[PDB]
Amino acid sequence: FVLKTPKGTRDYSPRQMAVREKVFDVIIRCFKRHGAEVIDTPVFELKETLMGKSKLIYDLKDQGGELLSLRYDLTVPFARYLAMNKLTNIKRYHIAKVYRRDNPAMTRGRYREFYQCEFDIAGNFDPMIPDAECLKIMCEILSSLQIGDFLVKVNDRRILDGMFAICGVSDSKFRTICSSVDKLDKVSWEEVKNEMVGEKGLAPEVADRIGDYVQQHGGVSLVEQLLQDPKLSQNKQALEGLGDLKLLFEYLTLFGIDDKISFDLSLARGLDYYTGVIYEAVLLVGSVAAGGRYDGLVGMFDPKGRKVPCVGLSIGVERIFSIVEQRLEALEEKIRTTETQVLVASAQKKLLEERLKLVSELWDAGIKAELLYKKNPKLLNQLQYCEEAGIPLVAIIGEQELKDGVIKLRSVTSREEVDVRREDLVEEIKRRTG
Amino acid sequence: FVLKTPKGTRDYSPRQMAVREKVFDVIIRCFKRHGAEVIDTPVFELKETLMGDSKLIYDLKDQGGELLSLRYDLTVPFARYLAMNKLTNIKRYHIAKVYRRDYREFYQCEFDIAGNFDPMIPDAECLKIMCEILSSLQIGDFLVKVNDRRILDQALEGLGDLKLLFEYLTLFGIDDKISFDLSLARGLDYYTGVIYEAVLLQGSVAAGGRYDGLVGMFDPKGRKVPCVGLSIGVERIFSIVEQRLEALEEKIRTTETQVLVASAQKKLLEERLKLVSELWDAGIKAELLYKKNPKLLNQLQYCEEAGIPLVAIIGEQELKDGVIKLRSVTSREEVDVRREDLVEEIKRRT
Repeated sequence: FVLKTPKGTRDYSPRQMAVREKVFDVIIRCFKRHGAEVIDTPVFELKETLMGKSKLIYDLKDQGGELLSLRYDLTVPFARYLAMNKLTNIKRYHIAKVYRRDNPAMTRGRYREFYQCEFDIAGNFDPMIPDAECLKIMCEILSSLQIGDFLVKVNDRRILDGMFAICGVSDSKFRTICSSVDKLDKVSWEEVKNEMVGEKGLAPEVADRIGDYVQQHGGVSLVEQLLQDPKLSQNKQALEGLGDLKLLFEYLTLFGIDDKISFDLSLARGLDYYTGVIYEAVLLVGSVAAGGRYDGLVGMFDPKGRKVPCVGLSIGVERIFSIVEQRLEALEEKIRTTETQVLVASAQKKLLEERLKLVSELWDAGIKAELLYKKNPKLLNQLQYCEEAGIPLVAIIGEQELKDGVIKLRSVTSREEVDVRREDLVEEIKRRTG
Repeated sequence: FVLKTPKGTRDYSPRQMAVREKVFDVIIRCFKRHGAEVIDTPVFELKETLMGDSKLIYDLKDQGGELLSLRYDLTVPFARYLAMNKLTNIKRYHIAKVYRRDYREFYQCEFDIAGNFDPMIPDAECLKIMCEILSSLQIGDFLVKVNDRRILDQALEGLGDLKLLFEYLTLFGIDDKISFDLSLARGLDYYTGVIYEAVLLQGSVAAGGRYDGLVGMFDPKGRKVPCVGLSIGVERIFSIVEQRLEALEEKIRTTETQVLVASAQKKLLEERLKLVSELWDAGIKAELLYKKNPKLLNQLQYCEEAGIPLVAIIGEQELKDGVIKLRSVTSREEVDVRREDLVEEIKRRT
């Protein structure tokens, strides 16, 4: 019986907390920029609410009332929220931990407790306006996160099942064909099609016709060239898809997001989910944020069953955390876990009480101060503390300096002091910091 | 139907979120003012980590791996974190959900100082932080009653200790707003020195105290580490501040959007898109209604219902002049300004 955290969970040390807080600040400043409200659901949904998904869900003991299960997702508690509250229209974000009892990776990548960050627009609006604002938010966040260059892959589910019908897939086999052509973004088309024909039983006569399609990506001229596609310009589903994507491109150009977006027919994920557009943000390589339009979901909890057409995105914050805390281990620079603005110290031997008097004045004024919990602390150790915690300023109290009603304001990094009268001290600390 | 959020647990509408964020804002703005790091633990530990009244604990099924258990306290994960990392010194707060089956899922706000420190300094600071938080927390007075475990017991050292705390508090200007009362007993199974709680004058608002053995439990060497803590019953405070907020008539905003880019004319959606992107790329946080051709009245009513005080009206006459029309939803007066002046002209009126 050892001291540790359950297999796959993890303590967040104060440094990690600082990183995650600084990422969350960017993200939430954007969500608030677009006027999104915030909601919060319980950490466990009433067991039978989470039925219809993979049974990797933590179950709880009876031991009293009913049975329960911890949430493996954030969008299902959202659908429950809208059905329960009888809401026809909301723009929200939701940032909270999720729990999936998978085998925790040892490489790593995958945990059992981790953070999920979802943003959603729910309601029946005019066509592709909210779907486009989602991409806008995605690129504001990714750009403002300073994590290098990113690209946004977009597609439509209708263009999918439509093109897959046109090439020739069995609807009893179409699923794993999407689960396979999805892998093209990470392996070659040849290692896709050889694995495909090698494990699928469908004629390469068909897989080749798929290959002429899925191997294509480009800008608006691609949705327009595929509008000219005679074999495709005859499918209702697909025509709808390419249309929505066309108008979406127009709105994106208006938003200035024209360049960082590519129409990539290889993208094919979450079909138990997406009924319209599908996003995936990538770096320059790996996934960072994804999402799309999913209308038939939220209506799966209404008494009647009226459709709640929803679009949304989800930021992969658990990865961005690592990208940051490893851009920080790269530059070998420290991260400030605290906001402390000055440390109050004294080199003389019986000045602890006066130190307290000063610190309480600096707190009451508002500036974030601190002192060391020893009656007669030695000044060199006291300055080492500031050098470690990144504290920028030290306010030193001396007896003959007390006689003059002043304070020595030694900078920890410049090592240069200055006598400042007790009157001006507050505004002076306020001057040398933020 | 019968879609039920589990018993004892309720959701959080944006109206309630608006309250919890402000309360948490003065709280965190205070714990940051004293230079306190923050840590976060998993929501569940091992069941055996949460042993010795003790069966109000939430458990998990056998799974096929370990027996896990939802946390019923924040100082127990604190203790296993201190013992795990062999940390002999840390000042730390923590605001997260706890799960005690008796509400049932509720927020705990713990703040504890730990380390070998000269007599009664961290205790006095815990009191100063309690008074800062509660004072800036809008409510009335506090008269936080303090006491000692070692006097209820040897009982001399506690008299000396509380004797040493009072002058520190007088230096903090805190003396007058505390008290000395000995009927204060609960809780007492885990505390070891000072014990205290505040009470609101018009109850369980804030409580805590020094406890030193609670951490040395998990230490294999038994090397006990001292500690002095405080917890703020934020679930009461949420209700009291949202209760004062209804008796004060003022609406509680759930959004911060300062402009709604609008148009009364038709076919001007795309121009409104150019505008909302120019405003979003800038600092200001505008919004736009999701319809190609909305009517101005619907948008203005949306603004007077959401709290958005400014409306960016785009008209063709306005468009071709390089100028955008601006109507304050409150005063209904109009000012038409250059597109270049628009961003700073919104930052100015907000």
